[PDB]
Amino acid sequence: KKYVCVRQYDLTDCGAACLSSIAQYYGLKMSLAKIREMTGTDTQGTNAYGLIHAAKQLGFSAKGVKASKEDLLKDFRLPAIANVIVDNRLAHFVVIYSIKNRIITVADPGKGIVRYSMDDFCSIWTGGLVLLEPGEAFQKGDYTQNMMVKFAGFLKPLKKTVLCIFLASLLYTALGIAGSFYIKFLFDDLIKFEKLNDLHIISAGFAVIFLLQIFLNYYRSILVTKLGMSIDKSIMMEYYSHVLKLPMNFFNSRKVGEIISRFMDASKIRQAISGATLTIMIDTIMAVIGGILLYIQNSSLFFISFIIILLYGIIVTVFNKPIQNANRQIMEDNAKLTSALVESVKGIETIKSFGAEEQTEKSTRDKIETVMKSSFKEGMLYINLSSLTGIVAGLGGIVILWAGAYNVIKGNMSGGQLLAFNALLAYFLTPVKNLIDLQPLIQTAVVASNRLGEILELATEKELREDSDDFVISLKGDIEFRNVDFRYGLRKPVLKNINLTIPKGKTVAIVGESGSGKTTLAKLLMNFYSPEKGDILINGHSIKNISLELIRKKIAFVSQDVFIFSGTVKENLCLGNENVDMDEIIKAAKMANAHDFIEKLPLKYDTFLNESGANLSEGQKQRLAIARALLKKPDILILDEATSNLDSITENHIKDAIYGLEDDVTVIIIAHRLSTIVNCDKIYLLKDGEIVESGSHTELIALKGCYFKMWKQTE
Amino acid sequence: KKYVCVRQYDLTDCGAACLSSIAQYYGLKMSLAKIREMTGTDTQGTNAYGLIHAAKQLGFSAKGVKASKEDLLKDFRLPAIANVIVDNRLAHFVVIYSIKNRIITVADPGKGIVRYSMDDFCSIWTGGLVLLEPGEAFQKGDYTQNMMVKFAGFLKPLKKTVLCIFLASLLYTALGIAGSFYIKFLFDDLIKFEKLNDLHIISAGFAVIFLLQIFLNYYRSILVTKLGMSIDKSIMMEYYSHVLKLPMNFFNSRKVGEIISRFMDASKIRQAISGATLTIMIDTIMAVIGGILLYIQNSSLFFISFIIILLYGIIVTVFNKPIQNANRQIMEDNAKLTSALVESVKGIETIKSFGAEEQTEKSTRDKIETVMKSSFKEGMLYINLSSLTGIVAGLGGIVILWAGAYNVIKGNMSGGQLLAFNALLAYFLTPVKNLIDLQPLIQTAVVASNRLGEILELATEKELREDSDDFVISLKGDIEFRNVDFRYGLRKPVLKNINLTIPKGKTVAIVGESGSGKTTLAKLLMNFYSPEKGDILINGHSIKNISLELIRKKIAFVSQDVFIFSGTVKENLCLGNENVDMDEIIKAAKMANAHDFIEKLPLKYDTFLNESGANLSEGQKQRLAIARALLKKPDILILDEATSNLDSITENHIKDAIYGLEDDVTVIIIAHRLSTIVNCDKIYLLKDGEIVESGSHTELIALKGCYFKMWKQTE
Amino acid sequence: NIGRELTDEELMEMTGG
Amino acid sequence: NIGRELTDEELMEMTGG
Ligand SMILES: Nc1ncnc2c1ncn2[C@@H]1O[C@H](COP(=O)(O)OP(=O)(O)OP(=O)(O)O)[C@@H](O)[C@H]1O
Ligand SMILES: Nc1ncnc2c1ncn2[C@@H]1O[C@H](COP(=O)(O)OP(=O)(O)OP(=O)(O)O)[C@@H](O)[C@H]1O
Ligand SMILES: [Mg+2]
Ligand SMILES: [Mg+2]
Repeated sequence: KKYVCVRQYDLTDCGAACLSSIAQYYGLKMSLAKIREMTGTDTQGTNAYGLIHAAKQLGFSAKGVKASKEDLLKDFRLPAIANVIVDNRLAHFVVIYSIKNRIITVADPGKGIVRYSMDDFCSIWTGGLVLLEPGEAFQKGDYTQNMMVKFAGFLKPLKKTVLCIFLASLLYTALGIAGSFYIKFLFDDLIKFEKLNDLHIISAGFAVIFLLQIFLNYYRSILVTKLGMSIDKSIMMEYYSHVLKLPMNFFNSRKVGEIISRFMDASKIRQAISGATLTIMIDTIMAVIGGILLYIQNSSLFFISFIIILLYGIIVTVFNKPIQNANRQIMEDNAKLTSALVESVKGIETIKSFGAEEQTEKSTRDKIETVMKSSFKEGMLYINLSSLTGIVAGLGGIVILWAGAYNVIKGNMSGGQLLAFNALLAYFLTPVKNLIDLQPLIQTAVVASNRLGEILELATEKELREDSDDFVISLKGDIEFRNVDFRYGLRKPVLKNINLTIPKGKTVAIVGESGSGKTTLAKLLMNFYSPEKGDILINGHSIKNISLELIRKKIAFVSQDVFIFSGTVKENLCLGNENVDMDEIIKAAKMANAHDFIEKLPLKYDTFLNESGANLSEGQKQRLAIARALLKKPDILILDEATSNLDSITENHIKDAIYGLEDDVTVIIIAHRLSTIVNCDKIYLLKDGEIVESGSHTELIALKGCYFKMWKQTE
Repeated sequence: KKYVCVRQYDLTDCGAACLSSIAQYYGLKMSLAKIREMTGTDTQGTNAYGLIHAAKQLGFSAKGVKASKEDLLKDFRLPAIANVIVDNRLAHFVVIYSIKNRIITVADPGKGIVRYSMDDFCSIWTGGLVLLEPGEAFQKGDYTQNMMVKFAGFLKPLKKTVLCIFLASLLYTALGIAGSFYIKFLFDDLIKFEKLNDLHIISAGFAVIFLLQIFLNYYRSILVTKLGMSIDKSIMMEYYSHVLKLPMNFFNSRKVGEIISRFMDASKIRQAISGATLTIMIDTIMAVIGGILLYIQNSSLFFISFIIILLYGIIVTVFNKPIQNANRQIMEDNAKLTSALVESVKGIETIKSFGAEEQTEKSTRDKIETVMKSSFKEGMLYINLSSLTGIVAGLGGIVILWAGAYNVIKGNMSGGQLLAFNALLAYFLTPVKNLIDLQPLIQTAVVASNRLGEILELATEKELREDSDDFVISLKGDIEFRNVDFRYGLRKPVLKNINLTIPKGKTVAIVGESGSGKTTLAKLLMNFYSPEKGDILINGHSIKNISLELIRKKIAFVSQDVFIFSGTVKENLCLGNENVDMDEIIKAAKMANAHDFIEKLPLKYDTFLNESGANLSEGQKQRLAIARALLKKPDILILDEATSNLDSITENHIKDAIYGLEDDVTVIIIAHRLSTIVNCDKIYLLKDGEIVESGSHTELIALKGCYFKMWKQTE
Repeated sequence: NIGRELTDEELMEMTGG
Repeated sequence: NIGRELTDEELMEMTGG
């Protein structure tokens, strides 16, 4: 039956598109983001295990088969997912749809459906297959609708303005159509009857008509621009406000570029909606009016003008696609050249050391040759389109004049009628040209709209959790992990089953090495992720029930890689909390040892902060972050080592801060050196996903365990 | 005398542009590239020490004075160069010209000339002054030239295509003139006298005339496109070929982006040097011909057309500048929005931890507001221009008809001549419109041409030296450094004049740590940078007077960081040397021990590297580089061992290989650890640019010097 | 469905994208 | 000639953009 293949919206989603296409091949449509998150795509790529996982949960009875050299037997159920290494650069996934008569058909997500033979295809793909089959517990359902239906919801409140564009738009042409008739009047009332005074009057009349038309054009355009600005701003702002309320896995899956490009995508939809909702409503009416009027003027040459438009439309449609393919090829080759230029400039040290300037010059010349060949090939395509448009545009005018003259000789129409007709043909040709030219806009706009709406429909962070807020006013209690297990993604679970206990208001240290998720536990306690197995108990109550906002406002966390935002210290230090007095700020600065590098600043009141400023030092950034954490005044704080800038002297001030806080608060320090943890009440050592033992320095040393070996390694 | 200000080409070029503006103020116009050289501008910015040193070198008596707050003393000569902290992020350099009635004039290279009052200027600028005076060594001269004259030399050999284009374009306009008279012929004879047999023949004749016109347009367009591609390719290849041969200081000074952008700038001037010259050659003459045709057709109506063109030119030249002023502001504000948005996506961990998403949402909204305000402000001026042009067009169109009707009724011309003139107005209006519209293209293209050509006029790296290669063709000999002091530019010297000797065919190691040199001395030996005081002596001859090509082809170099180029190992190994047999390559792979890595690869040597050897490990890359060094079979070898991935597994292999050279070739090793240098014959330690001691390991240990402490710290 | 079975380790090592 | 004399190192600190 019908073949289906879903394109790429981003560049890392090769694996997800194949599964979506296979689902749609069996009547299952799902938003690409909702399958993307389920299969757990990472930044680097997609592991086949994730595909099998999402398949067996979705309903498909998948199997991971080591595809042999011979895969021609008619035994397994087609279609199936295959993995390839495209031109030996990076891995990629395609799907095999039909196998018969020494022909393979693959629905490449990159391109359309493409056909290969035995040898050329068999050379490229290195085994591997994923069998999919819609067995039991499968249902054909579609969770995705039309995104534009949602987006018109932004247009609806701004209704009154639209009609003001529409109401003016009629009164525009209603004058313009009159303005065309002047050429007829002159050749009827003035040339033959030499009515001088009437000529003077009609001149001023048509002049004031034209100035009225221009004024109305101005009034229309101002409203169009204002409406476009309003729609565009609303779309961007709604999207950006929604993005912030998602769990962290969304942000870890994608990069920063694929979140920013959504803003240009939204800007595209402004033009799409404005152009469509204006043209479809006004230009078709103008075309109808023009057609009726010219049918009144003359029937036959109306059919001439109709065939002119038909040929123009056919010419545009036949050339729409090859231009797009040529443009895509040019855009690929240009980047493939830019890569070589950048590499050569970077490695000119080696190039000059070995004296191989000709070797790079010839290769760059060959690649420039390819770029120029592609550019000229596409330029010839524009040349052909322009010539084929010009033939119609000119021959149509010539035959229009010829038919008009022939009808004049027969005695059916007058010369003034001919000239008015020829002048008014603009009002029936141009609107149709605009209607035809707008088809690519809708074609790209629907894809852009789907791409942006997939993110919007995705579940927000708040909605997932279940809340019980009024029962627990106070965070205070013992921290415990009960049989908690965790994995970042399809990756092997970094954190295993652990059992840990933390009493009230005690100093706790966490020591780990070689990246065993030492900071992972801090984020899990911050409830950025959810443990699928196990739970976190505070005051004998599981974290999942406590309100998320109170937690996030009453947990203190300092990033191992501190981040500061551009602006002024006064507001940047109190990020998150408004209505803050200077007294507690300065006391926090005193206790966090922050005031002593404020005098050297230009103005204490307004110290303008720059991103990646040369003045700023990482020690000062971490001190600022610690100041914010103490300003949050919680009972639960998490901190990481300075690792630089005289850690020994900062140790004294940190110990003054924690000891001088004078409350029964809980603090968790994560570090890789044992020097400061000697006085810690309780220390936890983490190795390869397991807490080896719980205790303090004295008995860990007496235990004759591995901690003894690390301590001797230190000294 | 008028005030002239030089505009900045690059972002980090504020220091040199001001000096160039001063030079032109004193009538010494010289290329900005040669200023940027002697000023020693780096990627970060410009040191005032460089400005003063350069000014003294030219002849300007320069005095650096801290500008006092009170600056109303007319005791020093003007103008003067001073810094301004326009924003906390970026310092800047500007020129103050004169003070009149407590109003200062400042030529900002970024934005033309701006005037300030005492209240707002003193606030922005920080105390700085550089008094520049012609000290009887200055001379009024001119070194700069007309660059487009040079670039036309590429167009001159393409005489055939240009002449064919000119002839075809002339025939195009001639056919247009012939075909325009259809209305006059129709309304004079054909309609009045009713000659159907004549009507059909005339219609067919004008149809074939128009078809020939379109074919000529197609033929002209193909040649124009081909000529444009040819000139573009020639310019880009010549530019790249010249750039590849410069001393490294140019590449250390600038970024890679500032070298790449010139490629786009080349296609920026292809369109000027083709279209502008074609329009000047063709449309001016064609407009002249149309002028005589209309003049003999009618005089007063020609005067009407002239006033229409005059009004059009006035409006365009009035609105040319403010639209650019709005466009540049929009670009700046859009970039400011994008940077502050990327800063928001990156710091997700903080923004979600502190519960401050409202704070960032409000700021982003107030910034998008500014973006839309700027865009709307530009839109108003654009629509003003659009409506004002239409008013002129329409009023001219109606007035032409009015005047023609007056003329025909009074009995000066006939009916047909009026419509013939309306048809023929295209060939006199469109060329002149193209002439007027072309001005901004030339205005920006001249700056682009200067920016591209200032690089080309610079002297390449080959001819700086003077060599006597025929006398000595052999690298072999003793290396000597005597009183050699080299500096990167105008910063603190990295080396100091030293006495060093390297014997023939002997094993020498150079150890450098704690930020000391270990590569600067190597590149100095490589003749990358010209030593300023002292010389480097080989076999009783200074290296400076030997063919540079042989020296670089007889010294093998392994950098601290390695670079691998996109391709295959087979061609990557023999980079810069063809006519190479596989036998010696396999031998080198024996001594380089790369063979252990080739078996597991799918192809032995035809294996394509994905992207600069991304799949490889750095230790493997270093081994591959070693092989490249060995393939040269150079007299002198320079190695830098891997930091930590040697693992004492390839270290023994490297020792075996260097022992198995089995020839008296000079060997240099640089490392940051003393483990293996025990076998080395002589070892030299460079401390803060000083060779304090020189000798072998045993004597240095016996000396109980700093090397002894380093050895004990190592072991 | 008679092809040779593939272990999960290769599935993890199969990094497509 | 009016103003405070600047040392060479302070001139070296003088940086532009
Ligand atoms: N995007 C990611 N960011 C961080 N860790 C990741 C990511 N994706 C997977 N991981 C894995 O999560 C585990 C824990 O990462 P975490 O950030 O806790 O490191 P860590 O224990 O603090 O290590 P280090 O001290 O070396 O930074 C690691 O095994 C790491 O490979
Ligand atoms: N053109 C240049 N070449 C080398 N160093 C430069 C140059 N311009 C500025 N520098 C600076 O000079 C300093 C010393 O450079 P040097 O060549 O001695 O490096 P190094 O101490 O050997 O370091 P590494 O071992 O990492 O190569 C560095 O701080 C570097 O940034
Ligand atoms: Mg970490
Ligand atoms: Mg070095």
